[PDB]
Amino acid sequence: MANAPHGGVLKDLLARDAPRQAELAAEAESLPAVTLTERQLCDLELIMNGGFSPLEGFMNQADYDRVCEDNRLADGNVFSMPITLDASQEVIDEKKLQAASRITLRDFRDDRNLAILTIDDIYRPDKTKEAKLVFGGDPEHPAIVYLNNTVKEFYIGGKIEAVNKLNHYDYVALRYTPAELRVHFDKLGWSRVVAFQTRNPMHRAHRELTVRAARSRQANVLIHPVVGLTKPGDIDHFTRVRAYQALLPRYPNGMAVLGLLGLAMRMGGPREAIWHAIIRKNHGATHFIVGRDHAGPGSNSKGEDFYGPYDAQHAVEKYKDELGIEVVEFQMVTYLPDTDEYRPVDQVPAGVKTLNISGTELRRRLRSGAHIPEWFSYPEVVKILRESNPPRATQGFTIFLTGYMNSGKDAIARALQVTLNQQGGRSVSLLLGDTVRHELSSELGFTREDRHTNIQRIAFVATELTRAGAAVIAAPIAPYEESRKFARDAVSQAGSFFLVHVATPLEHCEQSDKRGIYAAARRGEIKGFTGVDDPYETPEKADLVVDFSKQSVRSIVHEIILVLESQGFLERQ
Amino acid sequence: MANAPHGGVLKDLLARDAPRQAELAAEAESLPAVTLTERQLCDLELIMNGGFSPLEGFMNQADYDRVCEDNRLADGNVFSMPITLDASQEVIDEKKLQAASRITLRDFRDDRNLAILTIDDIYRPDKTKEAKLVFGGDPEHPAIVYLNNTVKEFYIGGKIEAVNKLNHYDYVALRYTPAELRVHFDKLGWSRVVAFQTRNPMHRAHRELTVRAARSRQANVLIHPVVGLTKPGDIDHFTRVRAYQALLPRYPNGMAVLGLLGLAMRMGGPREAIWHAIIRKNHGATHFIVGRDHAGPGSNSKGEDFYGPYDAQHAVEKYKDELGIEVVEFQMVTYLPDTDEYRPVDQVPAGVKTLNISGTELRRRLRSGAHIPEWFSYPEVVKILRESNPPRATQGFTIFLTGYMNSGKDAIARALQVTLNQQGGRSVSLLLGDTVRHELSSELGFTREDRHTNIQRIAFVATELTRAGAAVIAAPIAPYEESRKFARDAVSQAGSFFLVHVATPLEHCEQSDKRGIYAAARRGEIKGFTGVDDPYETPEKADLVVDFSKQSVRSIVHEIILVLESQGFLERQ
Amino acid sequence: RVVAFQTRNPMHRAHRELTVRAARSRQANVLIHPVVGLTKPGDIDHFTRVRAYQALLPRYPNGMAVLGLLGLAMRMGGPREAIWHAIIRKNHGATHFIVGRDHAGPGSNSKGEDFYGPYDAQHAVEKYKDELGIEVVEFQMVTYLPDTDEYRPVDQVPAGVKTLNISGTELRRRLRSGAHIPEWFSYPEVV
Ligand SMILES: Nc1ncnc2c1ncn2[C@@H]1O[C@H](COP(=O)(O)OS(=O)(=O)O)[C@@H](OP(=O)(O)O)[C@H]1O
Ligand SMILES: Nc1ncnc2c1ncn2[C@@H]1O[C@H](COP(=O)(O)OS(=O)(=O)O)[C@@H](OP(=O)(O)O)[C@H]1O
Repeated sequence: MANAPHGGVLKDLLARDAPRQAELAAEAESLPAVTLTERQLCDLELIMNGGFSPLEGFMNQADYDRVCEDNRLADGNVFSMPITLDASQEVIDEKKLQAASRITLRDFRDDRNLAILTIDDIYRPDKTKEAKLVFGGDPEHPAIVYLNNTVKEFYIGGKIEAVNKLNHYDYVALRYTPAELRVHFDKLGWSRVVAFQTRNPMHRAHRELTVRAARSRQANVLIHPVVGLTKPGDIDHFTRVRAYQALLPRYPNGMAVLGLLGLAMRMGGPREAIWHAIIRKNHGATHFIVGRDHAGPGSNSKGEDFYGPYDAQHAVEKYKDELGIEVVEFQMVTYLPDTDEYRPVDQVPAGVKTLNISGTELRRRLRSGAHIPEWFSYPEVVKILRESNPPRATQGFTIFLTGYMNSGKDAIARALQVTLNQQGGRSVSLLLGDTVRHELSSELGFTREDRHTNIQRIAFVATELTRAGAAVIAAPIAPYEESRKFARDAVSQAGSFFLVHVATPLEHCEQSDKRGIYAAARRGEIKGFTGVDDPYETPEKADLVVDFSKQSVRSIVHEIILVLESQGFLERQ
Repeated sequence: MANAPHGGVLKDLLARDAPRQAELAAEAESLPAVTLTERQLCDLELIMNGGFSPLEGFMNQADYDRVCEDNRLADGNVFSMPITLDASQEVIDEKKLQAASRITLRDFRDDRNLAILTIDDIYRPDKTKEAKLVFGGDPEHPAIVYLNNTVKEFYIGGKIEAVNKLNHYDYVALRYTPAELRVHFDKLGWSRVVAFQTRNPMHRAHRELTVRAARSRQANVLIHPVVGLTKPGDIDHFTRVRAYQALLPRYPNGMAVLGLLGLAMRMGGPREAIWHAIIRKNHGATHFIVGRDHAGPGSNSKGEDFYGPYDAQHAVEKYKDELGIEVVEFQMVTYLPDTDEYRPVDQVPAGVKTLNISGTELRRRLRSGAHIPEWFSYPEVVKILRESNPPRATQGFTIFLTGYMNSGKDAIARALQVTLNQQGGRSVSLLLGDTVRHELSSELGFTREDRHTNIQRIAFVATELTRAGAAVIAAPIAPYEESRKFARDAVSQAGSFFLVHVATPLEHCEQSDKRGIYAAARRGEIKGFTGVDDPYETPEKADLVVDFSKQSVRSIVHEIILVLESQGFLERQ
Repeated sequence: RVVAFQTRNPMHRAHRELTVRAARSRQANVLIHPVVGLTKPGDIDHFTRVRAYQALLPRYPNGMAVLGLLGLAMRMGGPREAIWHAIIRKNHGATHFIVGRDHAGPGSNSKGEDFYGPYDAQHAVEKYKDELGIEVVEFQMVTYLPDTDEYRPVDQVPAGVKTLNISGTELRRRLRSGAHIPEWFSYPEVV
């Protein structure tokens, strides 16, 4: 086999309870139901699949206490991370929860019944104690700011009975239970396996690092990246995974397996590192790389590191032998251009080439689109990591016109459309004031509130189109700063926004009115008409100001085109 | 200059009335304005800029009749096609229109004042005589059916005065007036110039007709394709011009010029031809190519060809000498594979290679994406002509789910999103029932009418996104066939639509309801709730039927993915 | 729904277009299930064959197929083997099974007699099909249309397109000689 489960027996509860599936499923229907948070879900998944072996439920007091203070569960097995389910008095009463109560753990994403937990105790934990003992104490620590702003007042210990495994629709082939991974290592004659934990990109150095370990420890590699619960439309998450997959064939043929790991990290440094060692051991890895600042939060508001570069490694080594897993401490190497190789911080003769790119500099570049050294990260991988920060020539954008009724914005807008359909870089969506009123706001009025709603409605549609990479041209009146500000923020989430104030003077608008709407509004036939009986909050930081009285349309369209051209949006075909 | 104008003087009314622009301008601010149609604006453009010399206003009765019988204008000059403005008695009176009346001719696209027509008469045309001798007759003919259905009872003759150029925002570099083209031919020393008339794609044999025709008449080439007024989002149009532009570099360097002619064709065969010949002569061409069925409407109901394959070429030679311009009747050649050349319907030895693709076959192919012979049409040109019939792997599409409240469609929808965001071919827009209700229909109700409006609202947004190439997933209840049919038609205009009926049985939906909405609706706390007090018109031709009681979501999402995959939409990366 | 394909041969473009069409029409995925007997440690021919199959795998729509080896000792018992085959794939979880002309066929005796007719396999698996609980997918192998750059049934071809179809005896012949092979016939990396 690979490495034995932590505690000697894999707590594969889904396998254990499979035979009763349908009955637990039936009863899971009636029981009082607690709907889990994202953290309790990620935990439940590893509890159920034996990832937290020997653990087999959410921690009760005898486990939790000896874990918070001794890094051990009651039975004596090493375990450095509190795994608990929390509730408030309201719900504990509200649902009659108490020792012996059987409850249903529900998935907040799709409402599935995942498990049935038979209660042990319902204690009120000392969070001040937990934060200091488990995460260091700093009020700024992520897991602490969480333990005090989300975790409820009480913990509910209790063994778990698995009914259904969580449903994930992204990358099922890359999701491996500890059993699947163990079977896999076994089919291929695998014995020693070095697991690599990460929550980041993965470049050349990472590739050279894992390979060297594998080769020196005469072993195979498990690339085990961490993911939390997937956000249906979180493209960043898909980009990340594709990055990893892209990197897979740069590894010696047959040496590695890529596997996603559903873990809700605390960023509890040393303590998480030990936890991690356990989880990989359960997953069948025999070796675990531990890095500098492993699972590290970084530094507080006033530059204090929450942990030192080496505490992780010092922790996992202290327990290493007991746990039965080998640690592989990495001494990351650099690049030697003249050489075309990589070597330890020492295997480099004085004066070779200190070629090493910065992470802050890499992000910086990925953002700017500034070429990245192929010696630093493979092409196909970088090609994918960039997609989450696309080139302006690809981004959709919204041109949001605003100004009095009949200020010429409609004509300007139509001409901008023909102009942009000629440059042909994207599809163009036109949302004229009236079209919007007819299609999406036919039953709204003109009160401050109603107009605001109408604009939020244009922003929403514009924001979806901007996200699809379209060029959206909107020409509502948008009399209020509050509205326009809203539209700008809504759309910015998906691409760029430009406010063009068609500042044509009112008098000009009225005089040229050939529909008598200003006339009717003047004589009360229309209530609170903008400019007449309702205000027009003149824009203050418009991206472009124009006057249909002073400039022709092609000239105006062209000023708009110039702004877009100057920001890289139009890099033509 | 090239060939002298028609009649002898270029009717550059715009140039003329230019020193009086502002004056005639302000005078049009008050005169009784009339908005012209597209056929009228296109006739107005060539009148105000001389394209129609000697003609200089819409033909009053004198001009109009001698043309219908003698093919001549009043003053004796040849002119085979009527240029008349029209109106109905309601408007003749409404504004008080009689000879000596000064009307303002308005542009519908932007309400710009273009010309001031000072009447000469207001007669009522024998739309029967005209349509018979002028357009050949047959009750089918496109111009006839326009004449009878669209042309008003009476025509308004009167010379014209130019007040504004007429704003086009596309391809200004390709838009030439007869003056502009004359100046260009003059700067280049161009004497003899051969013009080409087309309303079609222009492939390779064309580049062979033109070059061969010009090199033998020792001349240069004016590629003069036609265009009516531009519908701001008539992508096909930009595609066409782009095709023409890509073809330009396939010409012996400097041999040809590309010019767009804003002419409204009447598809009036032999007579339109002769009209064309004058238009080009006014534009400075010394020669004109006249083809088989030039300006032909093809066939009629029973299959009768309105004109003979040579009624056009032979019609122009009758007046050829008088007009001044010379005719270059083309004898289109074929392709010789073995040879790698093209030659007349006779210059081909018995048994070479009758390689000639069909037009009906080419459209057919362009549609299907079936490769097209480079000997037939250049690559870069065909690459563009296809963009108006994109590959399914590029088209956006809408997956429109429908079924009872809580039928599982929401969960299906979310998983379809994750699934589609993993395949990453397009951006994905999720329009869940509630999101839609909150963002676009927050103030609609649930009456037959209201729900219908809500769906039309989803269709609109979905149709814009489908057009931008997005994957749209909508999960409203959509209880009515009328609604769903509407959405299907709205979206089909921009891409594909799939109706997925989440046919989960009501009982199942109620039993599983964990929000008590079915409960409340049962006891009257909610009026006309679908399934309870309001009907659910079960779909009949759903693209896919699913049951959330019988199938898991991944299995359901996968059936949906299979349909998409099978229709070429997912051709992955 | 999963359509299994049984073979003991190479696998080219036509085979690729065939399996795909079935999958698409029956709204299903594909199981490429080639047959292998016990491996001869140094039988390079066997490694070549499998690599051929693997090479062909990415020419299949992303996500549509799975390649799986099947340890079967065939008898070349035509009709009867075909039924047997249907059973084995059904056990393997396939819901559909393609049955070809001369499925698991020995060919013809010393004096030109076919041991079975082109269609007996299909007639056998259909006779039992419903009882067994597996759907048969009879293939109507298509040809190639050069002018078109497509493939179509022995009928979907207008009179005079291009009867472009390479022979198996001619393919072996070529593979041997090293004489170029039409990319429209078999993918490059596979050949
Ligand atoms: N009280 C009042 N105030 C302002 N505008 C009014 C009002 N009542 C009607 N209209 C007519 O509706 C169009 C203005 O719509 P908008 O969508 O621009 O309004 S807003 O931006 O939400 O404030 C525009 O008409 P269209 O030309 O049909 O768009 C206005 O003339
Ligand atoms: N009379 C009536 N009929 C149907 N549904 C009703 C009704 N009244 C309210 N609701 C709640 O609104 C959601 C259903 O809205 P839909 O937009 O899907 O319905 S429709 O397609 O417009 O007919 C859905 O709620 P959410 O799922 O919370 O959005 C319904 O429970």
